[PDB]
Amino acid sequence: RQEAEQLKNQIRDARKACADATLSQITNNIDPVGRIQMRTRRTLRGHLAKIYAMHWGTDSRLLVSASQDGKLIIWDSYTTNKVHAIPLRSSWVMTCAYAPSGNYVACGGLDNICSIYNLKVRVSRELAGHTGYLSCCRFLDDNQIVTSSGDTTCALWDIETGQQTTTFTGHTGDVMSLSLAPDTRLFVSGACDASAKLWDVREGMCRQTFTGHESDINAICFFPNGNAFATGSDDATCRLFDLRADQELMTYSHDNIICGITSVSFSKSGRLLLAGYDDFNCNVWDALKADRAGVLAGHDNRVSCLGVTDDGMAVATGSWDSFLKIWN
Amino acid sequence: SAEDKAAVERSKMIDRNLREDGEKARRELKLLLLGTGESGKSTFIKQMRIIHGAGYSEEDKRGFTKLVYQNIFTAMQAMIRAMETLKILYKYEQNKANALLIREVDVEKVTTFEHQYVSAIKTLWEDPGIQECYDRRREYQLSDSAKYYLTDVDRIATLGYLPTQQDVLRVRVPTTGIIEYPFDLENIIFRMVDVGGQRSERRKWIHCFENVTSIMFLVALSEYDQVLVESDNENRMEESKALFRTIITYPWFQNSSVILFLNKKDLLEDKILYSHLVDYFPEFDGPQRDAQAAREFILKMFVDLNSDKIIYSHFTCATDTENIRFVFAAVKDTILQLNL
Amino acid sequence: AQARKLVEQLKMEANIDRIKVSKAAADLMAYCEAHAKEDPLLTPVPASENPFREKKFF
Ligand SMILES: Nc1nc2c(ncn2[C@@H]2O[C@H](COP(=O)(O)OP(=O)(O)O)[C@@H](O)[C@H]2O)c(=O)[nH]1
Repeated sequence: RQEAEQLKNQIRDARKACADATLSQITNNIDPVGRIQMRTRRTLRGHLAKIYAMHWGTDSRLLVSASQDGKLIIWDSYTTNKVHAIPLRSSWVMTCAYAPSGNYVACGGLDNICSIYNLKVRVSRELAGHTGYLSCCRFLDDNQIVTSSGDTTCALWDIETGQQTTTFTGHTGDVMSLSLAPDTRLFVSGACDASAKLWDVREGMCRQTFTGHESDINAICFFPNGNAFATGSDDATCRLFDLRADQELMTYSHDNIICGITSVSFSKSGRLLLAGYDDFNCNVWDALKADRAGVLAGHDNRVSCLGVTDDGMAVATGSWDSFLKIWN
Repeated sequence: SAEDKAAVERSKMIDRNLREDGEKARRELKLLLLGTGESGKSTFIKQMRIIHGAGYSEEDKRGFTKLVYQNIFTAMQAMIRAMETLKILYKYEQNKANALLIREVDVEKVTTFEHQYVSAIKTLWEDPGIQECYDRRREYQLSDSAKYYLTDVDRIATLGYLPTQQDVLRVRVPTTGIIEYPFDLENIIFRMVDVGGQRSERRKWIHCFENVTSIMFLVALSEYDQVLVESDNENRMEESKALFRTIITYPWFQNSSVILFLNKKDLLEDKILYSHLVDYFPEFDGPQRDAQAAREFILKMFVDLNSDKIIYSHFTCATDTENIRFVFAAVKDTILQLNL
Repeated sequence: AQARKLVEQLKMEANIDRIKVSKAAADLMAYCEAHAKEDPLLTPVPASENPFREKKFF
């Protein structure tokens, strides 16, 4: 493995040759965003145990949430009407997803299965093949879904045949999260090997690997233009990585916040990076300048999940306290 | 608007269903089984299905058939590996080839038990070298049901073989996801949970189990004479005990009732006649060849931990349905008294 | 075997075209600036344009 040193070094030196200035340098002159003060506009009541995941529909109105109460609930956020409640075979749920079409949702967890439900409500496919927990899943369309697993792999599935079309191998620790590129050609994963990986969906190869300072990555999200992404980790730090410059640009952290991060998302413009914390709050960061701009303090237990609507109008938080809140 | 009104009604119907499910959920008690591999967790679950559930029909039994074949292959593969590890010679020259055949079986793809494989298994099992290796099983990892299945290989290989209830109780059911087995008893739903198959990072899912009703920790009494060479010759019981201590000191299990099952009491009775406890735990001051003194000592050692928490302890033989009937009747009463 | 596999993987990761951080940063800043007006979380919209404040829903 002499050749594998020569290449590891080559990568380091190449990245350093690109590091001609820092993001903060570049953004030093722009105005701060000022104090971001969002208010709770909705409280979604009905889960009877910890919420582990949520995902907005593409209409910026319906959303699905998943709880250890053994239910998926689909809510109309505008009215708070419940539209569906789906009883799960396995209550040990870690993820859910809303298909872009609105026609299906998915979920799974310690059952190691990604279950698909047809909303137009019975289980329509159980995608079996992972050998560890299902941590995250996202539909590309009604026919394909990508998953991440505790087994250290991600996979692309053909929903009709129930087979893994592509298996994405390379992580050496449990994969906790994934995020699809806006155009679906690439996705990123974050794992307990403290790395984030960029994958080509159709070729099935890892294109680029990013390190997060030896802390587990629990959450990951693309920047809106698809040329960067952010991670949230156990070490209380969010990080921004650029794909074309192939390296970290910024960290977001305060010495007096020491708890884990569960969830990250950008606002529609990318200017704000929102993250959910074990200390029961969401912190809102200035993605360009790294200053903390604001806090969402509305939960009595961990914020386990969050999502920003496609129209940018709201953020949802989900919590171990059994509630979701909608903010803006 | 009519459509708006109908969506409101649909929401309220869902609220009704969620209320009803919530009422039912409050009649559920989660019993989390913990303990090292081979301690008896999966056997205990199967006994709950026999005692308080649907039991095992003939059709159910047929679903375990290939798993019994797989247990035979796994057991013989472990002995073949130990012949190498321990440098024990085979008596019979054909057994080089028989061992190679068995060594290369892909266990997960086994669906049949064809004659050449059965013959290889039997010829290996009767080899005096394999019998030496079996006699030295203290020194490696071999299923406590290996001898059972290998003794009964002819029955298992017979055309039309249908697993017995004992065969089902002893067989390894492979899974790397969560095991949940719920059963109804006196208007309560007991949800038995077993995470022993999972091979992922426990740190990322242990909080799924905050404030479970009860922890049921299993320790194999028969491991008292086994050590972990890689862990500075840590006694296997000491490792089980350290795991137990981590569990009973975990902040989110402080409200959980803790049940300790010191299992494999039958195997302790067998082993104590020839393997002396004082050789492994020199503080032991009881007589040799005395199972009662041994198990009492192991219990006291196990709960000697440094909380005013009560540990509800029982000796068990998890393969004995009558025994588990008796012990679980007392356990159920403990759990219900504490939770009602 | 797995070593050869890692060397190929590292070969693949190394042989990519990289841009200056200065350019990558400029590009991110420009995107934010171009879309600031459309971001309701950054620049709050009128109550009458906010579905979560409109009386017609809740
Ligand atoms: N003789 C005997 N065998 C037992 C006893 N408890 C479990 N076994 C068997 O020992 C093996 C390991 O036990 P198992 O229940 O699979 O342990 P697990 O790994 O914790 O699920 C199986 O073949 C069990 O049937 C017991 O008390 N006595």
